[PDB]
Amino acid sequence: MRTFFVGGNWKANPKTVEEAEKLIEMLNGAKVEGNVEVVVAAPFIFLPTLQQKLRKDWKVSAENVFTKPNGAFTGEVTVPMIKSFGIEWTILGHSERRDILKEDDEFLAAKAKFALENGMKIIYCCGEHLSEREAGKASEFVSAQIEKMIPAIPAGKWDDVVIAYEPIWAIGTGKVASTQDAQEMCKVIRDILAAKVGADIANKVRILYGGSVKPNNCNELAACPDVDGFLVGGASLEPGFINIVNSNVHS
Amino acid sequence: MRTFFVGGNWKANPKTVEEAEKLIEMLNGAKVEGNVEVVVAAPFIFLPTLQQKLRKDWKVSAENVFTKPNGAFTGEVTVPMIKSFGIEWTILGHSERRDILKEDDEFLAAKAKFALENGMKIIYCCGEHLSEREAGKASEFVSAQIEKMIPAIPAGKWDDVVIAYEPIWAIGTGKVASTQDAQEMCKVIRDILAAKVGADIANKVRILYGGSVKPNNCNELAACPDVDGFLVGGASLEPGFINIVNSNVHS
Ligand code: NA
Ligand code: NA
Repeated sequence: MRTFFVGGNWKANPKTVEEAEKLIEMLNGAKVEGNVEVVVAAPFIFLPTLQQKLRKDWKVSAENVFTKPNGAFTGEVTVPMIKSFGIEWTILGHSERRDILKEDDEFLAAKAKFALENGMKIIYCCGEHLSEREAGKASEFVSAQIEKMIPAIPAGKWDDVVIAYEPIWAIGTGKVASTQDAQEMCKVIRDILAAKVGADIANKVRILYGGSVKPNNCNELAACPDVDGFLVGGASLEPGFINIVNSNVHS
Repeated sequence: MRTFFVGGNWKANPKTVEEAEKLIEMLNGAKVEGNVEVVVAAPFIFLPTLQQKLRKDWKVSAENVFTKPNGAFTGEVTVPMIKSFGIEWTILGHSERRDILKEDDEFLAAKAKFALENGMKIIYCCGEHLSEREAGKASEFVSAQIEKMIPAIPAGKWDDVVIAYEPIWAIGTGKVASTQDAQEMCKVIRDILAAKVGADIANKVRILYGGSVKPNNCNELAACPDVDGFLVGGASLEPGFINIVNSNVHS
């Protein structure tokens, strides 16, 4: 039995440390039902306050890290810096960084390798764009991303890896994803793991749905056999986040 | 008389919050001579501790910011977040971000516009690469960068703008820059400002040397008529930083 996993990705929000602290206080009072692993990802500059104030049964995550321990990389934040605060998680490969910030698969593989080799746990994001979706080539595209990922995972570190599927074809495109879509692609990913690295690893790795998750669809999505949780966007800034965390009882 | 200006760019250093706090304590005990404006730029995740612990007669700076107030930009830090801590400065356009992180001039112009329109002061970086240097086309190249910058500066905000010249042709290239080189390019920049936006603005804007600045060359460089200070790299992590700040007495 894989522990249900819910990551709250604040993205570049909120605007002020005051709003962040109010948000934390909200999360600290939330009543979690069932068995669920909860992680909260926030902007770098809010990480210290999050680590300090967030309920200790949840974990803090970065939204990105660089490839090196330190050095001449103006503007970048590195794994050692994050760890020095006691922070154990980072998101990698989010579609927004792949797209807006031009992060390619080689950059991302290097990050996953460095992060894991340095004691961190990763939420690794993948997902196909509209054209591959419409061509019926989603599985091929996603497979290539996972294959670029796999060689970065050090032996014995798959327990520290969580994979999130983003239906990029449904983000800002005029298309929406169904519950069945989410299940199908999470299954696609799991089968890729089983074929490439073995059933034992495939059965243990949490695969999350990273599309639009809201209180109105989290229960239905949670029930999908291959969906082990969510990487939540907007709802993670709202009270609806606890409903999403509690969707685990339908999984 | 332009106030001498020294920015300490920690870049992606140090590795741990503990090292950062020790570094701050060092800077807090430093005896500054003369008249000099001091700014210290650190990784996002260290900004809160810096803002809190750094001597109040110096100012804290980000090493980068995004183009938007907030939103779906996983991994990015924004102007409002930084300001919510009382932080007033950011570096923009550093060669390492232009090169490694692929930031282009349009991205950078947008950042300068947004930052300044939102109450922040900027250290805007420019500088030509080896090929333009060797072709004797440095001034042409740098002019293009400044021209892309100028339309972003809102009326009445040139007092909030500092420009740093990076001899990228001398960074990781096997070539070294002389004191005369620094002076020549700082002058080039000032003349570009005078021609494009007027002598009054050109006479007020601080132009910094962003090449290799160390205790062994800061006095000589400081004396250069058009060099109003430095954006310091490695030395800003060392005790030699105070020598650099104190070089102002030779300007
Ligand atoms: Na499930
Ligand atoms: Na001078």
